[PDB]
Amino acid sequence: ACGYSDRVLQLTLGNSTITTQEAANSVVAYGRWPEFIRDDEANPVDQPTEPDVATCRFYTLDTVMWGKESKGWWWKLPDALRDMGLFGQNMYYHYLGRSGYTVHVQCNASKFHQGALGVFAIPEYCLAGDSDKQRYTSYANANPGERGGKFYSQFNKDNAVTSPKREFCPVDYLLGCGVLLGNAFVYPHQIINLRTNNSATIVLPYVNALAIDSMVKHNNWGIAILPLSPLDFAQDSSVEIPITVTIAPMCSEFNGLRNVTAPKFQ
Amino acid sequence: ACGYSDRVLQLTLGNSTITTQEAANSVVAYGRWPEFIRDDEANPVDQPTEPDVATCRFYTLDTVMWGKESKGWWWKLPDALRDMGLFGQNMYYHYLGRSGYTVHVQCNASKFHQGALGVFAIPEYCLAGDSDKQRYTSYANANPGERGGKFYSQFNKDNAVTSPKREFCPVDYLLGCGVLLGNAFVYPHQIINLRTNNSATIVLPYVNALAIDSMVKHNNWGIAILPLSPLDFAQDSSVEIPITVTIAPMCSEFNGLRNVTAPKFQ
Amino acid sequence: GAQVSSQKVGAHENSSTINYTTINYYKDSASNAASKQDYSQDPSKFTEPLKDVLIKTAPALN
Amino acid sequence: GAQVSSQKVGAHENSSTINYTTINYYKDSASNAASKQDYSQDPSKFTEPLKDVLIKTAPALN
Amino acid sequence: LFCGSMMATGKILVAYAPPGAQPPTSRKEAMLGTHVIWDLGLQSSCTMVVPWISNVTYR
Amino acid sequence: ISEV
Amino acid sequence: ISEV
Amino acid sequence: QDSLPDTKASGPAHSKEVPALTAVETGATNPLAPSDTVQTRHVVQRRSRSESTIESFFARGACVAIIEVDNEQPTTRAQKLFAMWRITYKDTVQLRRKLELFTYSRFDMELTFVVTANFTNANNGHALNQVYQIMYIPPGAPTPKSWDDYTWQTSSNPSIFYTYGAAPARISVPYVGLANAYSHFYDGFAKVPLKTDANDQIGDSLYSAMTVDDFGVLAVRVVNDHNPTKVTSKVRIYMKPKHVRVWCPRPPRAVPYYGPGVDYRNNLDPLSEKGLTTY
Ligand SMILES: CCOC(=O)c1ccc(OCCCC2CCN(c3ccc(C)nn3)CC2)cc1
Ligand SMILES: *C(=O)CCCCCCCCCCCCC
Ligand SMILES: *C(=O)CCCCCCCCCCCCC
Repeated sequence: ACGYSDRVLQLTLGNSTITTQEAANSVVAYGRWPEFIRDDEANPVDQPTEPDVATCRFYTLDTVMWGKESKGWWWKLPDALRDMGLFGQNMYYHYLGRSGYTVHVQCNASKFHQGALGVFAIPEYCLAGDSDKQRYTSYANANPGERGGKFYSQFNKDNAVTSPKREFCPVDYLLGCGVLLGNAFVYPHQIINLRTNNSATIVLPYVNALAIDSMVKHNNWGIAILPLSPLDFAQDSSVEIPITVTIAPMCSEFNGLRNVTAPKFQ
Repeated sequence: ACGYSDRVLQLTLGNSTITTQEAANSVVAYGRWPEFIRDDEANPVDQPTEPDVATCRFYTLDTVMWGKESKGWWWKLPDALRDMGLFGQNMYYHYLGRSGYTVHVQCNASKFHQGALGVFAIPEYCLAGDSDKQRYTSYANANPGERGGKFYSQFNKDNAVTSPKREFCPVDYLLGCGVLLGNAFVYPHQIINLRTNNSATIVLPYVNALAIDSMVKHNNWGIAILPLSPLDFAQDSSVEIPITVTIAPMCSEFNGLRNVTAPKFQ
Repeated sequence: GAQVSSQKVGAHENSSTINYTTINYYKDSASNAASKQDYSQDPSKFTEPLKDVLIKTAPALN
Repeated sequence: GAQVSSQKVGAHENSSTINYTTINYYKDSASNAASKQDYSQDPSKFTEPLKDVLIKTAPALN
Repeated sequence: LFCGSMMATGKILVAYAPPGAQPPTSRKEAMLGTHVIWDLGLQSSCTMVVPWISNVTYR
Repeated sequence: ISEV
Repeated sequence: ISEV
Repeated sequence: QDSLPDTKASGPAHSKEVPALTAVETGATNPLAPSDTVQTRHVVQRRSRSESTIESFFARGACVAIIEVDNEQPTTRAQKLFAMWRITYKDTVQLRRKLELFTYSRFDMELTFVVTANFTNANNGHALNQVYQIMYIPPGAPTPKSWDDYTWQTSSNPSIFYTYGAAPARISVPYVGLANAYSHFYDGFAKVPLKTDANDQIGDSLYSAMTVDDFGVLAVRVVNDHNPTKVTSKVRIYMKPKHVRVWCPRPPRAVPYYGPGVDYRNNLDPLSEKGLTTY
């Protein structure tokens, strides 16, 4: 009744509120809302830390620019949030941590702009690398933090055997992992088609083979954003519009407290 | 029944346990156990952060040495705990914070050692300063953190008008604040008399004119430790034994989340 | 709205219970005089702040 | 003709409901003091003067 | 209130930081406090509530 | 009296 | 009156 | 009834109960009565603690301020045609020490104003009776620059108009604190210095000081236009805390006060000389 719509939403977590007047409904990955570890599925015996509103809230990452040449962007979770306020502190002070996420991708333009972004949430997003060398991508390179990583139109093998770059080389039509992009739609996803919507909203459960795990050693979800259809505007052959990613941890809980983990990121 | 005693205690908070075989019972300041802000006494309207086991646990500060010349030691709360794990992070990420404390002071020696420490928990422990200049002690000096401050047998006025030290000059028999030490016993306290006990245990409620306040701007409790009777052993005119202070935050809650407070301590 | 209470009579004339009458003339309670009939309390929170308060005929340390 | 009402007690002595008494001495109501017990009202005539007042969780423009 | 043309679109972040830290110079810092991400569209205006968060009962 |  |  | 406990008749003892022995290390005061260590008779105790109740202890008008104001010809140099006073119990020592036996307090306040005046010089004719205006200026309100500028219009600020010779003026004030209790002591600051600051003056505060104006000022003037002859007047303010409640006891001030904070400077030696075995 009154005037409610699929397109107009308000999301509120902690002291953060998002409004959107042009959404295309919202996805709940695998039909599962985030929930806490139940006693009959519990494994670490120690009383957990549940930081609630201080960590379960909307952290906005650094904005990226979408242009005619952009091949795609990718992020890993929890890694993208490792430095985000009290969530980051809790993550590094505890051996174990589990958390679900609300993912909100933002990209507005105009009635005369054109293009379509595929937004995918992938469980265990294992990416391919640089070299002849198998499974060689270094920790610091596998983990870009907030910055994220990028996609490529083709595979350039890291040639310098003497001092190997040890990076990922994710080719766009192979979803950076040896499969075809068109089938990535079997993963929880939405599409931001500029004529249709400003944003994407995907709610993610904790997905893993275990009830809880090391957040520093292992990423649970990967967020891959690719231009399914390239950006275009009027005749201006150098158009550029912003894409902003905002993420909230949900039902976050931590186990195994001790001194802080300080990973070497250099 | 069985064999239970005033002298033998176990305290367990979070993943920390203290045992003591020689205690002299324990004090609950003003007869009040720590409790959370009740709805009918609440003032900030925002849903609080309650970190529980991650912050409400036993943080051990750096040990001090008690010798024949020691005039006394003092600490302020929350200041002494400002850098202690996740408690410190919560304290600095929020405009507001309230917390009670279990204070456990430790000092063992031998059946042939001698001496007595007065351990006092003072609400609003305002200390006196350096100078001719009234109310001039600087923030960095008023706040020693974990390190604590010391007492003096007499008042030496900071003479260098040109570049003032801006420090406290706390004279021991005046409780560092213009009153006589013998009357400090009206404050919640215990005595560690070496022939009688290893330690002191004082449980502290949140005491203030407000239900909650800025932990960075204001210290609620002061812990003052003074040699009521000097340390002595056999004939060795240079005896020295350790005093170790261990403190746990209790029923900690925080309000007003935003970016972190970084105080200039130089 | 008259208020009536008993005075604690110290020195007594060669003449029982004696009373006095009070009426508040102002709306703000601040304007009121002091009742001076005040309740007393236990020193305990100050004199015995112990977790396990022990009885005086028993050993303080056991 | 005495008038009796309850004071809103702010700071309380260590001693419940407290009263005050009022009597009008003059025939003209103008001569009277102020009761100060006053009723409050809706901001609505100012904050929402709409013909079709709409509910806050719905679109203002529909 | 956005008084631009209807063909104009945009997303804005408005925020409130309770006292005690460095006043926000970047969206990054501002994000951490109380905030509303306003999306421009048919509903012209956006409201951010500054919740009463204080130490003292009255300022 | 009129006690209100 | 209120006689106490 | 508020009388103290009656002394009980107590006889000889040969037992395993030892009230006389204790351990002050626990933090407790030993609850003994004379009957615990000596043989006592029965006394029906009639004494009472009525005069030591918090209300009774503070129920007295204490001098907290002497405001001096002059009535004379407005010349063009620094005069006293009007005066201002920051409201505090701290310009005086006697009440300050009583209130400071406690960390926190709550009370309504009674202010009573005694106003005396006199002639300065041998003679320039005389003066007709003076009326004094005492205006309270709450923190934020416009402060007077001149003895008769617009601020004295007092349209919202409370003013008392006192007539010389009349019974001393009196008003009552509510509990006006920003907190749930008045803090007699504040171990803190109104500002924190931050690493990101430009000068380090920006984050600097006075130790133990809360708000800058805290409670505001009383502005005093003689409403009368000046006579040829000058009249000097003094307003003595007496304050009484009524309907009092206090929290957290503190040791009494033992050495002389050195301004608004707990600072000490000299006469740090309160105790007399007395021989250990000399009665
Ligand atoms: C640390 C300083 O002293 C105090 O803590 C302290 C001192 C005084 C006290 O009283 C409140 C002070 C403000 C009051 C004092 C005087 N007031 C008025 C009001 C009207 C008039 C005509 N005259 N005086 C109204 C406001 C409350 C606390
Ligand atoms: C209760 O007070 C009713 C009985 C009143 C008896 C006469 C009181 C005379 C004084 C009235 C003072 C009025 C102040 C405005
Ligand atoms: C109602 O007011 C009847 C009770 C009166 C009690 C005594 C009032 C004393 C004051 C009377 C004032 C008369 C003024 C002409």
